[PDB]
Amino acid sequence: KDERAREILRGFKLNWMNLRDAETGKILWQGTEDLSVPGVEHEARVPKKILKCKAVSRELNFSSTEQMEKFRLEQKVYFKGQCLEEWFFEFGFVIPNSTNTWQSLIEAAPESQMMPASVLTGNVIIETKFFDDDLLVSTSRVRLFYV
Amino acid sequence: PQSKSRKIAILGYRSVGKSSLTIQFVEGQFVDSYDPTIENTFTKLITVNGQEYHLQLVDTAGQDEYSIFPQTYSIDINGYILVYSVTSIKSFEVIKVIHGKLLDMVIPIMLVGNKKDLHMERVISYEEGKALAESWNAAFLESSAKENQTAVDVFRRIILEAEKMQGKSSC
Ligand SMILES: Nc1nc2c(ncn2[C@@H]2O[C@H](COP(=O)(O)OP(=O)(O)O)[C@@H](O)[C@H]2O)c(=O)[nH]1
Ligand SMILES: *C/C=C(\C)CC/C=C(\C)CCC=C(C)C
Ligand SMILES: [Mg+2]
Repeated sequence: KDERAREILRGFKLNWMNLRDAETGKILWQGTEDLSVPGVEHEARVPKKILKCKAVSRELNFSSTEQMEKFRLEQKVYFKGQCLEEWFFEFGFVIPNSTNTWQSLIEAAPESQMMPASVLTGNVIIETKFFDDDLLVSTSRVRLFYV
Repeated sequence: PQSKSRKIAILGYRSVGKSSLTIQFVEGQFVDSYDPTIENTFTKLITVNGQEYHLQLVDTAGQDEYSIFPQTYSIDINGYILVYSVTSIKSFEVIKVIHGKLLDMVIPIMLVGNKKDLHMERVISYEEGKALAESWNAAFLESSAKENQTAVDVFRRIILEAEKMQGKSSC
């Protein structure tokens, strides 16, 4: 299982990613940096106005040389090093040697309950755990600036 | 999450003790008087089974049997506390009507019989409240706004029930 996890990791890459206003499909942020790479503290600068969207559609384009039965993500959002909230997403079956566009909807909390950009910026780390079912493949971290 | 945010609406007939229960919980005092007409939001941290919750408590200005159910008592609510007074048959009749209108609009619900300290004025037994709650598949407690632990117990219970079954603040 440790060996299989390494094989999946070696063959897995994020090609590109979008964040869109869910209503309009207008792209607010995009990148081609592979934010899935473990062991580096990646950074991303997202427009602060994203916090004003009712809902955000995220597109993750990924390739995987290895087959996966139940590909899924756990994302823990840390604020000043402490757990703020957790996001869960499931993709499911992944065909070996395929490239896939995964669309996920992220709904905002009520407007009065949103964290202010001035507080969040540079203080957020998202830790993403990549799973095939119960097998932990990899973990990455991205520090967020809301600009 | 270190702190889980929840919004709770407190509903019931005027004078049942909605404000007094909420203030006993939030401030740890029995308030001398609090404007019967005012609808306000209270904020309070509470730990339940080791998890901190950040509570947004909507202390409503009370409905009677003829009141339209406000849409704002329904939006983004994690749990409802429905309060009557054990000293008022009218309040008990009204809470049944409020519950029906609530279900029409929409659900963690609990039923609370308040003023249990007023033994000489009691007209509703524990058992009658309990039977109503069972018919709703809801939790039931009696309380007194003069007794801190019974107010704390009410708010811990609705959290317990809510957790037995979406929106992000950083995105
Ligand atoms: N003895 C006693 N009096 C209460 C209790 N709860 C509320 N009261 C009193 O009943 C009256 C109405 O209480 P209030 O909290 O304003 O009711 P609300 O209209 O539902 O918000 C006030 O005079 C309170 O002091 C209780 O548990 N015991
Ligand atoms: C509105 C979305 C926000 C603020 C964060 C979106 C997430 C990232 C950027 C990090 C995603 C990282 C991976 C999928 C590895
Ligand atoms: Mg009141």
